[PDB]
Amino acid sequence: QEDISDYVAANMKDAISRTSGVGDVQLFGSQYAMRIWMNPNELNKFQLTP
Amino acid sequence: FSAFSSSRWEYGSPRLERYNGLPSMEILGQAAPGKSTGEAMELMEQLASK
Repeated sequence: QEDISDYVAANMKDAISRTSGVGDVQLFGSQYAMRIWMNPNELNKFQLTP
Repeated sequence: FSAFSSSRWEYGSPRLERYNGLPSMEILGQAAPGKSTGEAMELMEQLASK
């Protein structure tokens, strides 16, 4: 689902929303973002913080 | 700067173009003296198809 949503967002949403007669376009998903999932135990081990 | 940096020569675009939100390159052309614009543009589409 993530892959399809990212493809639609990055390759279809912008051009469709700019089509003549199109108003609001709602994405049933989300574009990719670089997700950094932090581990609190590892952060505490190295005395680091978010 | 030499203590914490390195130098290189690369190649880069002096000006980047985008069309309808996507990277693009613009090509200007002319139909032959005895040829119409429509057929020249059809030939251009045929060439681009490859």
